[PDB]
Amino acid sequence: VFLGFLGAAGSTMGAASMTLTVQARNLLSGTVWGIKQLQARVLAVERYLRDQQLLGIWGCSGKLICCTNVPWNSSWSNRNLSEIWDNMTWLQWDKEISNYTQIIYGLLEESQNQQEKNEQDLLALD
Amino acid sequence: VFLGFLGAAGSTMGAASMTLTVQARNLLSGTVWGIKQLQARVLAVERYLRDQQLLGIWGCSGKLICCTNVPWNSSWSNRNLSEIWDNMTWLQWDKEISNYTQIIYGLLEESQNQQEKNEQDLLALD
Amino acid sequence: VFLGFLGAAGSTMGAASMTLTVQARNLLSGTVWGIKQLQARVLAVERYLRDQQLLGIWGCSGKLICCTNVPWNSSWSNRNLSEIWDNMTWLQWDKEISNYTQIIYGLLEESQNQQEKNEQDLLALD
Amino acid sequence: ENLWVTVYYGVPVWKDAETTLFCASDAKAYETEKHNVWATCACVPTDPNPQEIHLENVTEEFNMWKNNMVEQMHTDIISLWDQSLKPCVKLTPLCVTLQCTNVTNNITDDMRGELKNCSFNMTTELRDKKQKVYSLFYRLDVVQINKEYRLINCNTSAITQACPKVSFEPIPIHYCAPAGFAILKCKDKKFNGTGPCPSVSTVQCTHGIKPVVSTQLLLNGSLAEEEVMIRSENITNNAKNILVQFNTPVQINCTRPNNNTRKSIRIGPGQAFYATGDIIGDIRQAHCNVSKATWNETLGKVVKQLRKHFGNNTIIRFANSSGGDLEVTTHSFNCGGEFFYCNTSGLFNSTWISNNDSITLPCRIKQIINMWQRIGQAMYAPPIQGVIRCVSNITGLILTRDGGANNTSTETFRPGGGDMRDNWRSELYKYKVVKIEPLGVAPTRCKRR
Ligand SMILES: *[C@@H]1O[C@H](CO)[C@@H](O[C@@H]2O[C@H](CO)[C@@H](O[C@@H]3O[C@H](CO[C@H]4O[C@H](CO)[C@@H](O)[C@H](O)[C@@H]4O)[C@@H](O)[C@H](O[C@H]4O[C@H](CO)[C@@H](O)[C@H](O)[C@@H]4O[C@H]4O[C@H](CO)[C@@H](O)[C@H](O)[C@@H]4O)[C@@H]3O)[C@H](O)[C@H]2NC(C)=O)[C@H](O)[C@H]1NC(C)=O
Ligand SMILES: *[C@@H]1O[C@H](CO)[C@@H](O[C@@H]2O[C@H](CO)[C@@H](O[C@@H]3O[C@H](CO[C@H]4O[C@H](CO)[C@@H](O)[C@H](O)[C@@H]4O)[C@@H](O)[C@H](O[C@H]4O[C@H](CO)[C@@H](O)[C@H](O)[C@@H]4O)[C@@H]3O)[C@H](O)[C@H]2NC(C)=O)[C@H](O)[C@H]1NC(C)=O
Ligand SMILES: *[C@@H]1O[C@H](CO)[C@@H](O[C@@H]2O[C@H](CO)[C@@H](O[C@@H]3O[C@H](CO[C@H]4O[C@H](CO)[C@@H](O)[C@H](O)[C@@H]4O)[C@@H](O)[C@H](O[C@H]4O[C@H](CO)[C@@H](O)[C@H](O)[C@@H]4O)[C@@H]3O)[C@H](O)[C@H]2NC(C)=O)[C@H](O)[C@H]1NC(C)=O
Ligand SMILES: *[C@@H]1O[C@H](CO)[C@@H](O[C@@H]2O[C@H](CO)[C@@H](O)[C@H](O)[C@H]2NC(C)=O)[C@H](O)[C@H]1NC(C)=O
Ligand SMILES: *[C@@H]1O[C@H](CO)[C@@H](O)[C@H](O)[C@H]1NC(C)=O
Ligand SMILES: *[C@@H]1O[C@H](CO)[C@@H](O)[C@H](O)[C@H]1NC(C)=O
Ligand SMILES: *[C@@H]1O[C@H](CO)[C@@H](O)[C@H](O)[C@H]1NC(C)=O
Ligand SMILES: *[C@@H]1O[C@H](CO)[C@@H](O)[C@H](O)[C@H]1NC(C)=O
Ligand SMILES: *[C@@H]1O[C@H](CO)[C@@H](O)[C@H](O)[C@H]1NC(C)=O
Ligand SMILES: *[C@@H]1O[C@H](CO)[C@@H](O)[C@H](O)[C@H]1NC(C)=O
Ligand SMILES: *[C@@H]1O[C@H](CO)[C@@H](O)[C@H](O)[C@H]1NC(C)=O
Ligand SMILES: *[C@@H]1O[C@H](CO)[C@@H](O)[C@H](O)[C@H]1NC(C)=O
Ligand SMILES: *[C@@H]1O[C@H](CO)[C@@H](O)[C@H](O)[C@H]1NC(C)=O
Ligand SMILES: *[C@@H]1O[C@H](CO)[C@@H](O)[C@H](O)[C@H]1NC(C)=O
Ligand SMILES: *[C@@H]1O[C@H](CO)[C@@H](O)[C@H](O)[C@H]1NC(C)=O
Ligand SMILES: *[C@@H]1O[C@H](CO)[C@@H](O)[C@H](O)[C@H]1NC(C)=O
Ligand SMILES: *[C@@H]1O[C@H](CO)[C@@H](O)[C@H](O)[C@H]1NC(C)=O
Ligand SMILES: *[C@@H]1O[C@H](CO)[C@@H](O)[C@H](O)[C@H]1NC(C)=O
Ligand SMILES: *[C@@H]1O[C@H](CO)[C@@H](O)[C@H](O)[C@H]1NC(C)=O
Ligand SMILES: *[C@@H]1O[C@H](CO)[C@@H](O)[C@H](O)[C@H]1NC(C)=O
Repeated sequence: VFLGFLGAAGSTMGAASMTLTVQARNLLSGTVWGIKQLQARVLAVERYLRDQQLLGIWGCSGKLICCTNVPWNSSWSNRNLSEIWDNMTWLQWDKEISNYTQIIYGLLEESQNQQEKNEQDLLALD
Repeated sequence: VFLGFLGAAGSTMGAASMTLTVQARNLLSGTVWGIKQLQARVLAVERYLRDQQLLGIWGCSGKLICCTNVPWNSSWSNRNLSEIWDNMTWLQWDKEISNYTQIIYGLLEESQNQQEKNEQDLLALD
Repeated sequence: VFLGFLGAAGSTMGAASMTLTVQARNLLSGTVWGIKQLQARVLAVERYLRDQQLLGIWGCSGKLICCTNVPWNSSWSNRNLSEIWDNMTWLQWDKEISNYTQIIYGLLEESQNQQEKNEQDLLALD
Repeated sequence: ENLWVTVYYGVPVWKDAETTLFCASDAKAYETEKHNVWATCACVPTDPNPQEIHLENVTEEFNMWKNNMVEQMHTDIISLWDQSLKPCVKLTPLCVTLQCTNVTNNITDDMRGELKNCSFNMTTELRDKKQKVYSLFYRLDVVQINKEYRLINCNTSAITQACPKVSFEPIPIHYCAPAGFAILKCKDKKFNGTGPCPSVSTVQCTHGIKPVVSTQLLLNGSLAEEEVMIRSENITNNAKNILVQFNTPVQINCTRPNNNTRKSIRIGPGQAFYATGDIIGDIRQAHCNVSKATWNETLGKVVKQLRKHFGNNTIIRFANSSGGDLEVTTHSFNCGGEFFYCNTSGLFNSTWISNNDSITLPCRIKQIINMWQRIGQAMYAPPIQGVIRCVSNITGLILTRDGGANNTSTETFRPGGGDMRDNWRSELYKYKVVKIEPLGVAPTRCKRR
């Protein structure tokens, strides 16, 4: 089944995790009044490289999905495994986690690939 | 400790190697007089993709740090391991190596991933 | 030997495969009449990200060279291994394959990394 | 044994295309300043050490007659002329009745005046009292009306005076291609400019091409190699111009023996018109010298190349223009700011069968011009003080052949021009724009598990 772009918006997060390769595909898409689209598609590629930079400096690089060594803080809406992927949409989840997105981002770019890669540099010399 | 953007500029290279994820984060940052900033953030993203292209064609791709199979030529300011990371700043080091940066770049983009990946092409078929 | 940008244009594909890191380097390069170059370097970076997007959605990502799991259809100019890399230039080859480039592209973006990565998602959960 | 596709990034693969070219004009030309002469204002400085990579084994087909760089350069120079004339003083209140008379001289009746001493009204700085001032205009600039005259461009378009700060001096301009494109250059000594080229090289920026706007005689151009070159899109077609390129330059000297004065009459507030005052010295006409010996050897070397295409044993006769506008029947060019129109009847008056001084040519001077066949913008060239002397190189011709021959073995050639694109085709014949497609797939015995 292929619901299309933004297809599984009202479905659970577990169900919407199957449509990751659909919203990612149509995210980049390949005299005045003609500069209207130029400045827009320039901000479009700046927004794309912005997200790609965040996805790269973290422990992912490989897009779509990646795991991390970060303990899930109970204060970030303490929910259960079966209460998130089978009872909540991505919009409803982002509405709750909007307070802690920047904190987690800081715990992802700094605490991980800056201490993990240096650890590998210490593990790869021997 | 987080000295901030350009924090460890006067610190040793070994100490400044801990602040790699700080200068990399703030490197991209997300009628006339309005095109003044447009042409600037366009050169900003061209400078970013330029460095990312050099970082990609080499044996790195994964940013921050990466190792290479290139012997350190003594003519490139023959210093010791403890005389570089514990007695020299990055500005002072780049001032000396400015003559050989382009040579090393040539020995990194050509000699490595062009002969190494083809070697893997011969090693991955069996 | 370094023939330079577009150096091995008249050489065989096997010989021209050694100069991949040269044409890739000079591909990005870092009031009216000043917007003349602006709109051009914007189309330049759009052409670059277009090729990088095609190179990413396929089974490559790592630039220069990458292998794929696609059987070569004999109808696509049935030539031999030694008759391509040691008897044909890249311009002469692209002149013949121009009909089937879009077909192969379709067999590369859809049939591979859409079925291969989902297979890995099934292989990585156990 | 079964092959597998492999993506290669960075392959020497290009295809013919058209893109947006930018400029380049050294670093010493920017030191010429003088309030931005011609174009060089925000132009990128030319690379001190240009690189030209000779593509060995490469044979590429060029086409000077289907080349887009010519059209781009033409539109670029046109837009340049407009941007150079937008902030200049507009001579809107200059179409007043001109009470003209003969210049102060002493006969004969065959001198036909040429110079007219016009008296007229003018608006001063204030919007009340007028101004009874006089100037000196050429006959090609005025026209009587029923002695009272008027400017020849009244019931055509507007007129703007060229600012005295800028100059019309052709400076070398290197055309360069952005990233992803390249310019191919033919480096063979006998490239008659169409078809496959044996020795092809790649460049980022072309050599210094001076935009010399001229007709009939190609001035300040690139010399040909070995034998003089003859280029035509269709030799059997007598409607297509024949661009001739010389090997040895023909020394030409043009002078203006009328060292003039600039009257700065004030059409305030702010604006100021530069009229022509009295002439200091003798009333002489502008003229151009061509060395008789050089012209003989050049013509005798060209006719020997002309016999290679119209039969070995034929008669080649030279005649001047058939008629039309002044820009086509005369050698139109710019020198020192003035616009000369020289009589080329002493150069194309010959008859060549199968087997010590200077030739002076009468040159007229026009100040109100409408080059590139443009209607809407008439430019008034301000007078230039001092005797103007200029030495140039005749490096090529633009010839046309007469039609409906059938009978007879002789061929007659006359000077032509009009289309200024031909002036650019004489330098862009050895260059062409290509786009790089570095993505190339190819089979080999490689896969993963
Ligand atoms: C093909 O290419 C050739 C080669 O360049 C070119 O010949 C050039 O011809 C032009 C005339 O059209 C020349 O440019 C002028 O030259 C005169 C005379 O030069 C003397 O002065 C210098 C001073 O050091 C001497 O070194 C030199 O040897 C000569 O003795 C200059 O007087 C001109 O200067 C004025 O005119 C310029 C344009 O109008 C101004 O931009 C410049 O600032 C000067 O203006 C000021 O001085 C004026 C002097 O009276 C004054 O009245 C003005 O109001 C203003 O204040 C000018 O430079 C040039 O010399 C020739 N080239 C060479 C190598 O000699 C052809 O023209 C070209 N063909 C075509 C069709 O373009
Ligand atoms: C273009 O045409 C215009 C006219 O439209 C010309 O400009 C005029 O030129 C004439 C010259 O032919 C000028 O006439 C001269 O005026 C001088 C001004 O003197 C003033 O002051 C004296 C007192 O000192 C008064 O007596 C006099 O009336 C003036 O008010 C006179 O001094 C000149 O006289 C001298 O020359 C004549 C020549 O025959 C002698 O007979 C005299 O004895 C004396 O030596 C002379 O009369 C006129 O003033 C100009 N007008 C303007 C508005 O500038 C150009 O000359 C003409 N150019 C060309 C190339 O044809
Ligand atoms: C082309 O036509 C122009 C028309 O403008 C002529 O230019 C004039 O030429 C004359 C003659 O050379 C110049 O007159 C000269 O004036 C000098 C003094 O000028 C300065 O001082 C006065 C005040 O006294 C100021 O107003 C002025 O602005 C200057 O600051 C004299 O010293 C000259 O005499 C010396 O030179 C001559 C040769 O030129 C010698 O015979 C003398 O014995 C003496 O040594 C002279 O009288 C006049 O200044 C010029 N005007 C302008 C605007 O440039 C050109 O001469 C003419 N050229 C040709 C080839 O025909
Ligand atoms: C253009 O003018 C130059 C300069 O006067 C002429 O060159 C001179 O030629 C004579 C005769 O050969 C020599 O004696 C001089 O030494 C030359 N002078 C210079 C500065 O070169 C040239 O012949 C003229 N050409 C034409 C066609 O009139
Ligand atoms: C977890 O949340 C609590 C309370 O909101 C906070 O004290 C703690 O700092 C959080 N953990 C991290 C790693 O930020
Ligand atoms: C389930 O939710 C409760 C209540 O917030 C919490 O105590 C518990 O830690 C959660 N368990 C899991 C597995 O998320
Ligand atoms: C967001 O943070 C604010 C400030 O502490 C708080 O009032 C609000 O309840 C928080 N919302 C969520 C969904 O955590
Ligand atoms: C190292 O530098 C020395 C001296 O400059 C030179 O002899 C040698 O060829 C260089 N080797 C490399 C690999 O750069
Ligand atoms: C120090 O540098 C010298 C000279 O190149 C060399 O002989 C020595 O091995 C180096 N020692 C260390 C510890 O790097
Ligand atoms: C840079 O190279 C130049 C030229 O050989 C030389 O004079 C200078 O000493 C070099 N500087 C360094 C820091 O190597
Ligand atoms: C291979 O090419 C042949 C002939 O054009 C065609 O019949 C067949 O469908 C093609 N197969 C594939 C997989 O492209
Ligand atoms: C060589 O070409 C023949 C004839 O088309 C074909 O049978 C064979 O598979 C080809 N072999 C290779 C290695 O390409
Ligand atoms: C391209 O396809 C067309 C139409 O099928 C055909 O006429 C032509 O021969 C083909 N050329 C190549 C090089 O495959
Ligand atoms: C000059 O004067 C003569 C004599 O009156 C006259 O015939 C002629 O029209 C005037 N103008 C010219 C340009 O000769
Ligand atoms: C303008 O021309 C008229 C012609 O009718 C004349 O009477 C007058 O003197 C001229 N000049 C001035 C300043 O009015
Ligand atoms: C022109 O040169 C040709 C060829 O050498 C010749 O026959 C002729 O007499 C020359 N003309 C003059 C006027 O010298
Ligand atoms: C050509 O020269 C003749 C002299 O015989 C002259 O009468 C005629 O006007 C000239 N034609 C052109 C177009 O120059
Ligand atoms: C050009 O010169 C010839 C010969 O003197 C002459 O017959 C002709 O009328 C002139 N052309 C013009 C337009 O003056
Ligand atoms: C052309 O040359 C011939 C031969 O010298 C001469 O008789 C004729 O008058 C010339 N034509 C012109 C317009 O000078
Ligand atoms: C023009 O020709 C003369 C005469 O040989 C030469 O000195 C000069 O350099 C030439 N100008 C060029 C080629 O731009």
